[PDB]
Amino acid sequence: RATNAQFDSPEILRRLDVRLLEVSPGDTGWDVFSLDYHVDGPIATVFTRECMSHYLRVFNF
Amino acid sequence: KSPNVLLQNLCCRILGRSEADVAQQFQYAVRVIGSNFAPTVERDEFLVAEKIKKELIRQRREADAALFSELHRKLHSQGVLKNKWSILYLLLSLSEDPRRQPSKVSS
Amino acid sequence: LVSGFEATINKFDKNFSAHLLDLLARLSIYSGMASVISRLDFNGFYTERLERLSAER
Amino acid sequence: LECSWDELWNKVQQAQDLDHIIAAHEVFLDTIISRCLLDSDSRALLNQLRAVFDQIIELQN
Amino acid sequence: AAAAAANLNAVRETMDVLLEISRILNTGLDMETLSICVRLCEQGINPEALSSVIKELRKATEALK
Repeated sequence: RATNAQFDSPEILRRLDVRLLEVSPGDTGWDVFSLDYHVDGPIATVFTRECMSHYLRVFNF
Repeated sequence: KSPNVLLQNLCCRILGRSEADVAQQFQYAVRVIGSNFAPTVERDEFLVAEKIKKELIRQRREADAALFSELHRKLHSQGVLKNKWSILYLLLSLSEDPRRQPSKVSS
Repeated sequence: LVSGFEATINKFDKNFSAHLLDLLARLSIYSGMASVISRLDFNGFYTERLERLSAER
Repeated sequence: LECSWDELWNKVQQAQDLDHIIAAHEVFLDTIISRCLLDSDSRALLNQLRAVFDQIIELQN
Repeated sequence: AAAAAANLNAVRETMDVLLEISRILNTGLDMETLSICVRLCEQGINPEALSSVIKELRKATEALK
């Protein structure tokens, strides 16, 4: 809301959700932070689960 | 060994001290272990295997994530340890993120 | 009196505060529907006392 | 992020069938993963990258 | 016998598998203390208490710091 991304349609705003990874004690928060961006429905067949996981690794780095 | 004196031997391993130079550490170890002596929860060894693989993927290593799949395999395949869940829970508690410690095979 | 007046207010305040913090804790485990907690505590004074209480083993 | 996107855009917008979108998305992924440092041969550069990522915060202190 | 020396080998194998897990997870334990933790864990133990014992025992030689 603070930045100018509140013009967006609710669908793309809805698909994103923050995803935790598991923590080992004394690990920094930068390693445990990845967005999920799930997609459900028929579009999940078009963009599969494996694609999303490789994108999450890209997101980490 | 009886479990109480085997608790004293562990305190001889960690510190340099002997079993007669100190007995307060063995007293404290019996104090901690002996109030909940049995496993206070049930085993969830599958879940934490799915968490240690998530540890090796988080540091972006995939050859070690498939090596750990065999390291978790051999423990179940041999079964000389009564609770395979307790040693992995222990190693999970005593681990802090090494930021990719290293890997090797040693032959 | 100050003990048929003030001590009764204090005892009621103790029990109400204890059950209020119990309510906030047992509502905090619940959950987008956590907005009731965030509305109820807007600025606050003594409605948060300890984040988690737990005993070992 | 721009050539892969342009290539992906052209191969998805032309499509007459859904497999032509899917087979383009996988190539978009498979050129990100190789132009970045997350392959098994670019792994050594990722290992060397830790030294850079260490000395930058070392310099702050 | 033969099956009792096959078991003496089959303990030696597990002790090295857990040793590999110990170094890739970077636990403070090495081979000697792991050989004590396995025998405790054989009889059945709460590891929730075991981890507290070891986080204290490693901190008691930091009192000679």
